[PDB]
Amino acid sequence: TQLPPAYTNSFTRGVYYPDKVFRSSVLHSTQDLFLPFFSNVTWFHAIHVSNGTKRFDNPVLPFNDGVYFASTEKSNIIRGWIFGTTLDSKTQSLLIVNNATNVVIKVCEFQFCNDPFLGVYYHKNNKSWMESEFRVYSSANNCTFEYVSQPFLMDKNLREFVFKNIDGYFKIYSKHTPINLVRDLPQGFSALEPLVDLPIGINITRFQTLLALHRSYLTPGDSSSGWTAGAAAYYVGYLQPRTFLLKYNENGTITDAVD
Amino acid sequence: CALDPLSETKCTLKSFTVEKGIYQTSNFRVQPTESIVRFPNITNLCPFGEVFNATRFASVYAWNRKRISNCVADYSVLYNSASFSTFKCYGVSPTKLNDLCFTNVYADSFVIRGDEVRQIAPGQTGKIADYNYKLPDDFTGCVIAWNSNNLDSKVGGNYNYLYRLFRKSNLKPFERDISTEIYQAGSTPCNGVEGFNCYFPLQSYGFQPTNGVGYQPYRVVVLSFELLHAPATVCGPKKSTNLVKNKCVNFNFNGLTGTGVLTESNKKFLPFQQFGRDIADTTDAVRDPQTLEILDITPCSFGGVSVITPGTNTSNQVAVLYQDVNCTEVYSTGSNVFQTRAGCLIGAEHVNNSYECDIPIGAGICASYQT
Amino acid sequence: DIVMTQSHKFMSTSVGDRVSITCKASQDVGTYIAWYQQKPGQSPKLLIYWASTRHTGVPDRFTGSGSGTNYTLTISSVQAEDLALYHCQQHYSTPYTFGGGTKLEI
Amino acid sequence: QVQLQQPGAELVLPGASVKLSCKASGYTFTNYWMHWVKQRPGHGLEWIGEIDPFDTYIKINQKFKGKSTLTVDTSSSTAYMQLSSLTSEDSAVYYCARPDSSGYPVYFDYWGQGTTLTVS
Ligand SMILES: *[C@@H]1O[C@H](CO)[C@@H](O)[C@H](O)[C@H]1NC(C)=O
Ligand SMILES: *[C@@H]1O[C@H](CO)[C@@H](O)[C@H](O)[C@H]1NC(C)=O
Ligand SMILES: *[C@@H]1O[C@H](CO)[C@@H](O)[C@H](O)[C@H]1NC(C)=O
Ligand SMILES: *[C@@H]1O[C@H](CO)[C@@H](O)[C@H](O)[C@H]1NC(C)=O
Ligand SMILES: *[C@@H]1O[C@H](CO)[C@@H](O)[C@H](O)[C@H]1NC(C)=O
Ligand SMILES: *[C@@H]1O[C@H](CO)[C@@H](O)[C@H](O)[C@H]1NC(C)=O
Ligand SMILES: *[C@@H]1O[C@H](CO)[C@@H](O)[C@H](O)[C@H]1NC(C)=O
Ligand SMILES: *[C@@H]1O[C@H](CO)[C@@H](O)[C@H](O)[C@H]1NC(C)=O
Ligand SMILES: *[C@@H]1O[C@H](CO)[C@@H](O)[C@H](O)[C@H]1NC(C)=O
Ligand SMILES: *[C@@H]1O[C@H](CO)[C@@H](O)[C@H](O)[C@H]1NC(C)=O
Repeated sequence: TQLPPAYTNSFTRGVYYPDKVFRSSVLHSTQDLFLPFFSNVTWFHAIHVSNGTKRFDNPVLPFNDGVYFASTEKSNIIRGWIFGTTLDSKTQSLLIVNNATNVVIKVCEFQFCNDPFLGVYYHKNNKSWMESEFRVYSSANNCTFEYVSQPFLMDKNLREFVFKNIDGYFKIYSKHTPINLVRDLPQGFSALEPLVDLPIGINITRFQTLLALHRSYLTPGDSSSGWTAGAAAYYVGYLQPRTFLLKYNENGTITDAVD
Repeated sequence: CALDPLSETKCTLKSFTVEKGIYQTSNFRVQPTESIVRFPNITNLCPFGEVFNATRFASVYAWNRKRISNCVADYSVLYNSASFSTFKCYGVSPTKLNDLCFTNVYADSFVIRGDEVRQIAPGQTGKIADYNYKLPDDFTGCVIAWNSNNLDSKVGGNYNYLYRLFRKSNLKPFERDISTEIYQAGSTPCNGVEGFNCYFPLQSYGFQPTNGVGYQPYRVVVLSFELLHAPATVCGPKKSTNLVKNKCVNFNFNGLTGTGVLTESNKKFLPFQQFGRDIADTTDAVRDPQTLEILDITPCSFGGVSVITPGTNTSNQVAVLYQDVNCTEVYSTGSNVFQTRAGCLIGAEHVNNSYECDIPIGAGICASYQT
Repeated sequence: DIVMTQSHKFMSTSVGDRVSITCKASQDVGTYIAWYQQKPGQSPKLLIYWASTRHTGVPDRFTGSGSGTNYTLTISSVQAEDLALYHCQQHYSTPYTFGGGTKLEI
Repeated sequence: QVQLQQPGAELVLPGASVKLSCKASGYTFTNYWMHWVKQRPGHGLEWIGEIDPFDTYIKINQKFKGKSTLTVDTSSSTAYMQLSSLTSEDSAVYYCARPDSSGYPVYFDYWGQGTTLTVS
């Protein structure tokens, strides 16, 4: 059953540092792929469980130039994203998977599953959640990239991500901020610091969000009673070529912007 | 023109008499004393310690493949080791190998005898050469062999390693025969008798302390270097020099490729930010690639050289003004040097009393000819 | 380190006789040895870089055979040009040492 | 045709220093280490030491420590070798030996002309 989407006001969010240069108390004008101000943002409902029938709606969106991704999750339900063009073993595809240990980004000829996700069970004796299995791809071939870094997604709050593919390079930006809004993206300005840069060098024109599914969700029955995944929601915007007047303070942090 | 400042002034005005006043003649500039280059704490050296330093090596009947790439490797380091004996390099020499780049640098490991060390030459024939491993005629790279009688040598006898004594077919370069099908000694068909008709191709090494050089187990490697029409992922590492401050140097900070005077700065970068700019859109500061400090960059001090002279009829003494220059960085120096906001004044002595202005220097300073 | 010292004082055979050229070794270091033919008034010339195989520009009369304890070189046929100094140098460790050499006389 | 040229016939007064050079031609200067040897009729040949080109890795034999010094100039394929406080017993013939291989050990396959040192 498909869950209908919605719309929301971006309200100047999604501004990132265009490069590594430091600038102090100056107004610098740059032409870069940016999220337009007040451009409305798709608001997706990943899982809506109410009866308790499980709703699996994690659609695979097109990667039109850059993409602005945000979500408000406190259980670390979201674990990664899928990137590629054909999404099969014919061509290499970029994957992101995260669990308690670290963040792993693999670029191989992944033969994707029908509905990839992550499985976890509750350890009754140790009283903690640790992974059970990985259900993502049928097989992986021609592995060229294997990136590992500390978990940035792990640990009320808003997480904003931006993905751009230019010059055979993959760029990810992020920012963590506590917020007090649920339905609509909070108003306010906070720049997106760059997280990692990767020389993947593959074409990416299609993406999907990944999730962590509790062991109760995998029961044969169509209803789940041990997992409350109603908070599974995220916002997706699309980047466009824009000119921005970025404001730098004396410390070098971007504190304001103009479209 | 170049004899002395007065003559340079005469050349500039194209006159043999120069009137009283200050004239701009030359243009001072400071040249870099040395070139400074720094690269961060990252090496990613190729895993040579694993391939060379180990407990047990792969035998010759299945010569192993290493597939080393996407890392920088200092081959002269092992070329400067204290254990290696044979370094007969084919094609690319190691000193030029460090300079040159290859996409992949394959490594091999097999157990061969001392007399069979020559068999690793390109196109060389022999028992091991024509059965276990053969090198192509067009090989480029190095093969390293050395004596090790204490690690992989047994007093009673080392029978762990073994070779392909017999092989019906003909070996080709970069081929292996891991299957252990039984050999056909004679024209009679072989049906697993292990007698006269059937011989065992894999014959055991016999290693003893009293065995000669041609019977001793040596640790050998084949550094296979090949071109696969791909971007080069293996290259020689690059060195970073020491750091100097408050001196005009040529810096290459991971591609900043600029020149100027590096100094300590109180400004602080963001952790991801590397360098800084300003209104003029010029490189202003760079953080240290090795450690975590901020080095403000100021360009080389330079400015016009103005010759302060009275009329040639009055005298021939001159004073030289180095505009916007500190007298630490500066007629040759040492003749009544003086510092003012205009710049370094050489050849004129500061006087406490004040007269009317004659030759305007700048910032309220005026020069004149006086007793 | 390893010291090279031949046993026989000098080589004294006529034309065509078969003679042996010894080169004792301090201890057993394999067949890591070389041979130089240093004519009186001429620089040493390579004869035997290895016992098994011979290098370029060497007559086939000279034979290679490594005992393991000491090094001996036997020549099947001797000509006028064969009268020179026989220096033997071992190549096993960083310090290299040469032999005492012997001058062939009829 | 490899040209290993040595002028030779140099004499230096006792207590002073000497400098000798060895030009290399007919092969590539870059792809071969340098090894120095000494010729003496008193007790046969002996090994002076080794020096690698375009660097300063010093390794001299245990017999001739201290007095012997080696320097390498890339240009003109010359090798610089110096002694200090020459003695009367240092009357011998010095050589520069081109090695077979680029790595130790080497057996000095090809030898150049002889440079004679004598107290004058
Ligand atoms: C943009 O999204 C907002 C949601 O607040 C909606 O009201 C508006 O109609 C949308 N505009 C367009 C052009 O779709
Ligand atoms: C999941 O965690 C295990 C250990 O807890 C780790 O070995 C594995 O690499 C992780 N999987 C990822 C990060 O995709
Ligand atoms: C594997 O990937 C490399 C580049 O990542 C490519 O050159 C090669 O053709 C690929 N192999 C295939 C598609 O079989
Ligand atoms: C995208 O595909 C084109 C071929 O259509 C190729 O030339 C280009 O390099 C690709 N870009 C990336 C980042 O892989
Ligand atoms: C800038 O840096 C100062 C220095 O500690 C810090 O106190 C301040 O919070 C930073 N941010 C702003 C906006 O001033
Ligand atoms: C590395 O090599 C040295 C030199 O023989 C040896 O002492 C050391 O034990 C080796 N380390 C290993 C094998 O881990
Ligand atoms: C970089 O390497 C040097 C070399 O020892 C070290 O002293 C320095 O601490 C390293 N950098 C940092 C930030 O630790
Ligand atoms: C030099 O000439 C100037 C006018 O050009 C004159 O004022 C000055 O008095 C002269 N000096 C002498 C010493 O005569
Ligand atoms: C010139 O350099 C000296 C260095 O000792 C410094 O003390 C002085 O302040 C400098 N002058 C100016 C005008 O900056
Ligand atoms: C000039 O004045 C300064 C301070 O005003 C003093 O230190 C110096 O001694 C004086 N020199 C003369 C020659 O009057």
